[PDB]
Amino acid sequence: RDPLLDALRREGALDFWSAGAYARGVPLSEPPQAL
Repeated sequence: RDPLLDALRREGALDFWSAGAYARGVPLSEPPQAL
């Protein structure tokens, strides 16, 4: 980001939702799908 007006809340939270994505091991990077 560059203007960073509100990203620290709304995208800051999304950056740790997407770290597990339904707390399911983020399927597209889970070991059974080999990255």
